[PDB]
Amino acid sequence: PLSNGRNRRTRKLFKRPFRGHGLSNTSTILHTYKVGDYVTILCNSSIQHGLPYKAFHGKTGRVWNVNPHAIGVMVNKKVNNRIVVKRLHISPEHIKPSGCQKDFLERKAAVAAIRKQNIQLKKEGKPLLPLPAKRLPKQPRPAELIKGADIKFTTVAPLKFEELY
Amino acid sequence: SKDKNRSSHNQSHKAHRNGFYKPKKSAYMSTKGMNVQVLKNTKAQRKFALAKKLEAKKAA
Amino acid sequence: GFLKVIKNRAYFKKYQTQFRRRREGKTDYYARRKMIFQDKDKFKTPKYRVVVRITNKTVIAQIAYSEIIGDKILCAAYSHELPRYGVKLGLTNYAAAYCTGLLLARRLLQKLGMDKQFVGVSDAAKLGEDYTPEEVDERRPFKCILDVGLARTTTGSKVFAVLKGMCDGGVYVPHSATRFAGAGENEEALRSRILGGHVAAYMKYLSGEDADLYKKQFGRFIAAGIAPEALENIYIEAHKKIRENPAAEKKEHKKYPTSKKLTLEQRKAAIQAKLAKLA
Amino acid sequence: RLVDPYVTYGYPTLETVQKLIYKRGALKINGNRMPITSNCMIKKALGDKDVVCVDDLVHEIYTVGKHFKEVNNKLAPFKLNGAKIAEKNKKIHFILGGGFGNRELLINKLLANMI
Amino acid sequence: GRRPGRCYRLVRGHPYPKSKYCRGVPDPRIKLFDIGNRSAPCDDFPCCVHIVGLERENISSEAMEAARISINKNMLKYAGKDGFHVRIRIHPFHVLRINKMLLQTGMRGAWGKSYGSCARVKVGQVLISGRCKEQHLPAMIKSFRLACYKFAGRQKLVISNKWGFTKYTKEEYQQLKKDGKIIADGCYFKLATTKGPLPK
RNA sequence: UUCCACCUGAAUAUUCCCUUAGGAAGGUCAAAGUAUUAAUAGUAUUGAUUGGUAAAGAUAAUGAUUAGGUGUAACAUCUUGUCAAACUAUGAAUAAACAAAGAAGAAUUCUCAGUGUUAAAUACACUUCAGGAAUUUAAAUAUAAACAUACUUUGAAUCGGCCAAGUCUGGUAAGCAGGACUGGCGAUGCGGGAUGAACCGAACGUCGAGAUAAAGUGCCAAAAAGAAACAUAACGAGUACCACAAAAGGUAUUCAUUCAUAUUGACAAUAGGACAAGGAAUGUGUAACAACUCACCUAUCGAAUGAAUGAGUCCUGAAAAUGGAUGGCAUUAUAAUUUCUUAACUGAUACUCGACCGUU
RNA sequence: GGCGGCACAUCUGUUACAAGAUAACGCAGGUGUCCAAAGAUGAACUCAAUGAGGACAGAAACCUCAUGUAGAAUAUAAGGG
RNA sequence: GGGGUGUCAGAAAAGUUACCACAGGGAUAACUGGCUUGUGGCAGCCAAGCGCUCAUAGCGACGUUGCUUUUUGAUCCUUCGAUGUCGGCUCUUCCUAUCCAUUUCAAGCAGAAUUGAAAAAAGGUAUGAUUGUUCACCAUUUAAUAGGGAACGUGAGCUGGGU
RNA sequence: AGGUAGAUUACCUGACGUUCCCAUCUGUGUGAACAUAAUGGUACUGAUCAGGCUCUAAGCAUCUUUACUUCCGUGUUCGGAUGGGAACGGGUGUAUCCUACUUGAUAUGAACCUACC
Repeated sequence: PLSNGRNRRTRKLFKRPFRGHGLSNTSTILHTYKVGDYVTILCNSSIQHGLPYKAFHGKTGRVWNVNPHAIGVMVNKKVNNRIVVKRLHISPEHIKPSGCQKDFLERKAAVAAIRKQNIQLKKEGKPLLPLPAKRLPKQPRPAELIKGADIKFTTVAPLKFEELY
Repeated sequence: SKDKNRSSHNQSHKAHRNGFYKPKKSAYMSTKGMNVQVLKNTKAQRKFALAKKLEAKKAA
Repeated sequence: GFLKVIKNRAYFKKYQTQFRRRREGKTDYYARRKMIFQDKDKFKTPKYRVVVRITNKTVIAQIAYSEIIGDKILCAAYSHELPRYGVKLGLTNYAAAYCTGLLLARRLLQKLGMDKQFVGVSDAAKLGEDYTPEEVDERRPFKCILDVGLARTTTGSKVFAVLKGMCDGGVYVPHSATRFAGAGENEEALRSRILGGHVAAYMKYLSGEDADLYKKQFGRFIAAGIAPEALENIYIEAHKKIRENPAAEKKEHKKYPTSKKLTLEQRKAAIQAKLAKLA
Repeated sequence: RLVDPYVTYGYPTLETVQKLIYKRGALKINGNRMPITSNCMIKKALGDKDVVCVDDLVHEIYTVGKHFKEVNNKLAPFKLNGAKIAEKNKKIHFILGGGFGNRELLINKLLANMI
Repeated sequence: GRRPGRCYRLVRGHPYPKSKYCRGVPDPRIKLFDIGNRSAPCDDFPCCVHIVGLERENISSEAMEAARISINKNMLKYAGKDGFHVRIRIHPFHVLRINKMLLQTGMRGAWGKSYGSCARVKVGQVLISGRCKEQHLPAMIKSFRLACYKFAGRQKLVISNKWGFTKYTKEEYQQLKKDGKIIADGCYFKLATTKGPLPK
């Protein structure tokens, strides 16, 4: 039976990282958040004012508003049998940019790099390059031939038991 | 006459019959609570564009 | 014998160092993060500061705006370049602090091209009054914030002498006239310190007390022939000469290598040589 | 692997794909599970996928062609007969002598008795 | 007035050590954990045997002391005072609780009171280890078999091929000693290394 | 608490109550009525994260704890053995929440306005990526999904639950009390476990023919023949859940490992001595010296012997009240147990094919 | 059932199972208050402890240097900062 | 905003009924039965010692493993539109962990009297003072005057001393 | 090469010693005035006679620490699954995931803007 306090069961969640106490980076207060960005809510217990609720810790939300001191973050909360939208205003101390679209934003740039050359190759009449191939799960490896010149064999067999003591 | 106090049994099965209802797209596009200046800037342009659209209707 | 040395590995394993510059005693990170925090709804708009640092021999003023990559200096002005404007000696006075602050304002305004509508005050008669740049037509002045670092802000401190020069130079810096050389008496007390009256009253006081004491403190002033009465007038012309040409100024520098590292080969050889000697 | 205790599987041969499609083949047309009777019905469903008869159906499935996802989805799951599933019982892996898990090329023997 | 051993034999519940929240714990029966020639250097006693517990169970402090006494008396009789060193490798860090019931009493509204101490051992965990000379090895094996009658569950006697409580088998310890990597430390060994500042 | 067929089909969470045998909000459920629908996921993969559980640690912080060196009992210091639900550096597996192209499927070029930020902006922010015009374009993990998806209204019943477990807490323990996740029973019949609410297989319209599942193949009872062994002189063994058995002991038996004597001659036994070879000579023994005998040495006799450890099986440990329960008969180089061989066989309302009835 | 207790409004650590939720008359404790400063801000300083020195002065009075990651303090229970 | 409901989403509220009544409940206690066996009872393993010497004739500490349902607990599964709730008298049957009689072995068994153990439950196991008593404790007698079960056997079998 | 402002916050710390300073920085002289305190020690201001003594910075060490990699070790633990074995206790096999401590090798900073050399 736990209590119903605001910060119940937070001995280890709100504890600072080992050898990571005190003031934080200045990149935390210097990062530029724009509407539509992806951020991660991380309750920094060193700052007690404006501490987001512990249920939002580690959740990835989107920026929906930018205020002089706080950033409007929008997250989905699971309720009895539905999902509701929660709109928080969190200072930049308790949020962090998310890399959830890091790989996707590279693939976006890779296809746009090829598309840029395509509109130029079309003017010159040469064939235009194809878009990068889509990602696939690890495919069955094809048949390959292994040269016997630099090969060595090691027999694998069950091992005789030896008492550790 | 003691009774069982609590159980989460069958609760996840119940919650997934009619599965987790997602919010609609219009739930993410709400504007209440936005920046005061940004709302002031947006309203000024919308008023300007609408007033310019309406004078064209009068012209034609 | 009894040691109980608290420096064992258990001490260092849980030890957490401070920030590198705080560890060096050069940055007040608690106050810095207050002056670096631009409004989050002013996306990437620079928040300019004035970094006024006084060394043992010069006054350093720099206009900076913070970035994640590092602080970027928009413009800077030093008191070691004052002799170009006629201030040969005493480059850490209250007077040299004013000139450096004034020079930085004019140098910055010229860079931005706004040096013609923002002129501030020019006559030395109104040097001791509190002046703040105001709007010209509809154009606001250049705004900056003072960064004093690890300096106590007393009434007569020179960090506000630089700040006073900027305001007279046309650059708007928020302030109050309670930590100037006046903040008491009136503008004549502030004007005397800005023009070096305090400096050119100890030279004559020392002369009337002891000749050797005079040569002790102002030895390079007799060598340059700078009479105490000449100090007041040279600061008038320095302000005039600064306001007519502040546009900065114009090789291979002899580099001195210091020690250089040892490679892994020499380091291994040194250990083996020491081991071989022991046998 | 997650559903191993409930399925058995392996790698089919060409004959297994041939006999499965020829005897138990069916296509989902207009929401109806219509068995394969002619090449005209195959062309009407999968003709746009460059599949017109029952042999491209076999070839595309066996070789895993560029149109596998659309061709395989139209193929309704095969309803098979019963057969002696396991040596011990279907409560253990085929490796331990049981019935479920990956049989590799030995899935063909089970399908021969099941088609 | 002690409950039968079958009541507190299974490992149940979280560990319940003596702490600031668990007060009124009676003192454990066993106080000595090293017996025999405690100060014998690592070179006098090469033999090593163990009692290995093959059951996951609680071992009471009373059974620890009873085993310690039997080994002590049997060994002084056989191997003498300066012929063996036996060390007990389990400590009673777990406290068992008793719900003592005395119709002028409650039925089930109560919690246990501190009852005794025991060790939560696991399968393959060494319980008791010893070391003696070559001639006294039969004395150990006989006396260690008799000690197992005081424990519960299954125990097994293992004759280690290593040195006297070291981690090195007998020939490796022999060659490491002759090179100089082994330094005597009264009752154990110190490993010479090639780390730290060099001597002068 | 009064007729039939057909279709769908629950519940024991959460909040409030003078509430605890009861109510209301809400969840699950049904029926009606819609929408071309930024309105699919109890799944996996790839990418960036979150957590502090299992584990791990213990001169790494807190606390507990055995011993040994070295230097100045004590204190330092280097080791050593063992620990923590209310200790922790580190830290999984399983998980949680993101992204993988919806101001409506991309992108680019030109043109471009209103407010505000700004020192000023042509930077920047929001404005259907204000707006407008051309060109290009259906691409951006796997799988599934149009009787899909999103629902709206109205309303019923229910909120005594119980069981299982490669889970946990209180308790000595309980067919005890209380929980986390899931599957069940309740609400559920069928084939099997002899019998059984929950175990195993599998869920049901009326039927025919076949391959099957669990599990079985001496008879009751449908169906099996062969192979090897450890058992079985006993109410021993014999279908999990399951309806019981322990520590310990055995010159009982089988297999395996290790050591020693093993032949040119061990052990067992026979004869002499016991002062190649003999102990103050072993025991019996004479009051004791004596005599027999023992260890031991010769002679005799010619195949293995002695000791230890481990793993199976068997026996003892093993005593309750009506007469009785591998289900019964009965078996005993099995008709028991363990493992196999044979493209052997039997069998559900489940699967396949076919005929008919109904719902969509 | 009564007597007892309050698990009746309530907070902390743990049971508790590394998202959220989360039982027992499970475990160890706490609340019905306190504060014109113990609220707001600015500046200066560094704490517990130890070592070495200084008349009375000693194991504990005060002064000085050095080491000192908080081992102090922060109204209170505990946990965080 | 304050005054306040602490049963804290917030009635204004003392007992006793053995003279009692009603609607119900095995959602729930008092008796049997069932799971458990802490407690009660019985039986083992090891061997420090006791036993003049002698661990084991007879014992057996420190530990440790079981069995029983003849004690008392723990629980609340059956029974609340009722299973007549103690003991004694009477009578039958069952268990053996055997008190006697029968057959054996061991002893710290000379005889006698005893003590430990095995086969064996077909036969026996009493009379009374006090107490409702089960129990208990006394006086005898006997080959012995053993321990228990059967809804704590047995009330359309009695009795009604207890409750 | 040096100085100012920084961002990463030990590869940056701590102890033991070493190497320059030409500019710069530091240490350095003084107390009349602004200002300061019990003390010109600090903070403040005025200055330039001396100095690389310290600081700072560069390098040294079988240096503690910290940071990467191997190894530890597929050993701990773990998700799924029997009419699998065991009287219990606990522990397989199968399809999978897979730490930690330790030890060993390497490293002891990289890098941004402005000014001066």
